[PDB]
Amino acid sequence: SMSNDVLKPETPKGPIIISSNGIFYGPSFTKRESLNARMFLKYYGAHKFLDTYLPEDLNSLYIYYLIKLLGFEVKDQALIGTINSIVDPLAKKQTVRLIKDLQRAINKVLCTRLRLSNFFTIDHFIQKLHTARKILVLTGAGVSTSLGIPDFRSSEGFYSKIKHLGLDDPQDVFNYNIFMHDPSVFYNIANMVLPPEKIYSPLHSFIKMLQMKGKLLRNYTQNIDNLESYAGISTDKLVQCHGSFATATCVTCHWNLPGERIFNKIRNLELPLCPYCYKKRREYFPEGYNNKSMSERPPYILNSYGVLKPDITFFGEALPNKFHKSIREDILECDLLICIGTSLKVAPVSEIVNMVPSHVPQVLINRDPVKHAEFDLSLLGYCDDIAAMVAQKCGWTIPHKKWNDLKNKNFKSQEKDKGVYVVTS
Amino acid sequence: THPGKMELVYRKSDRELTKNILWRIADKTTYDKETITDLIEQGIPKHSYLSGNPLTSVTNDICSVENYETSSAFFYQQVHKKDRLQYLPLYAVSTFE
Ligand SMILES: Nc1ncnc2c1ncn2[C@@H]1O[C@H](COP(=O)(O)OP(=O)(O)OC[C@H]2O[C@@H](O)[C@H](O)[C@@H]2O)[C@@H](O)[C@H]1O
Ligand SMILES: [Zn+2]
Repeated sequence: SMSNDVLKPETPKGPIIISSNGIFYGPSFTKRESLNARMFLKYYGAHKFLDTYLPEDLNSLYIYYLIKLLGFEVKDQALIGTINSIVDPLAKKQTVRLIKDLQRAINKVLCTRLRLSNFFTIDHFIQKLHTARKILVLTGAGVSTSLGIPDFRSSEGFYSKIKHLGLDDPQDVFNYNIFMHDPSVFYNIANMVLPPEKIYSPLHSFIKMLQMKGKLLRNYTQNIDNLESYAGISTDKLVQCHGSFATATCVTCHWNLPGERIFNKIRNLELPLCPYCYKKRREYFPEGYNNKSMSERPPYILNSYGVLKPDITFFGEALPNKFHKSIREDILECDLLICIGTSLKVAPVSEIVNMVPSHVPQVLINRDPVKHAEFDLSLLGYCDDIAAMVAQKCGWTIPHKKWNDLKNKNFKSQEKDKGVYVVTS
Repeated sequence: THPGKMELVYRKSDRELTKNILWRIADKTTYDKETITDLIEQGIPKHSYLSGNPLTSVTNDICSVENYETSSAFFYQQVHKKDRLQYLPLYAVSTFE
């Protein structure tokens, strides 16, 4: 039952259009031929692509045209003019400069998603919602901004706020290596990332709604605020890929305790200290340097000795096992993918978008386009607006307080390109 | 760059290729089919295709459910304006417009 017909190419006729031969004109290529090539490549593999599209006997000049055939232009000036005029024909150097660039080209296509020609529009997305029994939703920081929590990377964002306390890379604040060397860096800003209580946006309730209708396969969040659980999302449906403040752990003795136990300490910018390591720690740090003379601290002891750390995932640290267990049973079995409120810059979570089956429609809901991903449909704007709008068109009811006011609210969808819409009010 | 670890996503093999090509090439002024194909195919990572499996990933299982932690797909799919090649985006829709 392969649904990949949309991605299946039409086997072209014979080797390429070349075999002095056509120095200026050349065996020109059209977008349909190029796109069909890319499809052929991705459909049959590189081997078959190479065998068919090339003559049974040849020269090094096809190497340049396979590049043009795949819709690439070789930007090397000295190389261009040589080819324009000339017509083994090619030099040894250039012939290598070619083969390389072909491999890059092939790899770029093999590693690039091809958008579905039959899913470009808002109605498509709506109709799909009705038919979809397995929906995989990936949420970022954006879904929470409407609650006052700023996102990480917006101009109004977290990284900007602390960039004004000074640091070269404000992301180092969440760096694991640095935490081990200097836990003070993280704990200085830690209060800023403490989760608020018992609140959620309309968008959370949208995911809640999908779960009630039985359409929700899983919700993967990069968010540590734990708002998902409050909106009603169940433990089996939810994965916090980046960890949570639920618990904390001593980085020396590996003890585990309820996260709330360190919340006051964090509010006061004090180092949370493990009770059981506090003995040896006091020998290495007699003076009480824990706050925001190291002579007694041996080379094998770092500042993080005997320090608790929240179970959220730092850069360079390992994601929760639950993530790995879930992706392995999820990606293949999913018929739809929606990305909401994430720049998609942080791996492995971002690679979900690259590891999913080719026929699965991909939809983006965000205030910005994601340029490094190929999304079948991208609705640009506030995700609460966009949630209300879509819920209307399905004749659906979002289980949120702000629904009764929103259900009548009217939104404008302006198409700026194919598969691209700007949703406002 | 540790595998399966949270990382902000956003080379001896290169010279190995230049060496490996110049070797099979220099003694000949007429290149072959099986020669050049095999010369290309060794610069392309292991991959599957849609006929061999419909469940093939959008990156052709170069990044798949099994290898995603080691995924090089992010590297290949990014070719910057600084790079040698220029990439032409091609998208066609089936529309009643
Ligand atoms: N109300 C909103 N509606 C839609 N999109 C929004 C909204 N608010 C913000 N956005 C968009 O969400 C994106 C913000 O996501 P990021 O700030 O990049 O953070 P995120 O992708 O969610 O997570 C990345 C990860 O990096 C780590 O440092 C951190 O732990 C975080 O989990 C931006 O593109 C921004 O345009
Ligand atoms: Zn301890």
